[PDB]
Amino acid sequence: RGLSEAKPATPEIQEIVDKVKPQLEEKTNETYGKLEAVQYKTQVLDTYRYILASTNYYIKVRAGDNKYMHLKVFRVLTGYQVDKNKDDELTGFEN
Repeated sequence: RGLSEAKPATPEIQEIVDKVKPQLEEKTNETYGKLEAVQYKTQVLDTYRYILASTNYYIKVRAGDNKYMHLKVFRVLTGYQVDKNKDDELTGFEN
């Protein structure tokens, strides 16, 4: 269950964070206007050869000025860490 290398984020990662934002807000009881999705890492759990599914995303989202969060999305939000800084490496954590 090794983690991928830190890759720059893409529009699909941005849409992933946009679609899991309601779950994040329901879990934190706080509304977020924009999550910029700075970077992301991937974690393969089972086998899907080319690419379709069976993966965990660890996305560093920028919520605001000096306000970053780390999201763990399976697309169901399985985890999150609040109050992270820009240079914090994305690491795996229990859900």
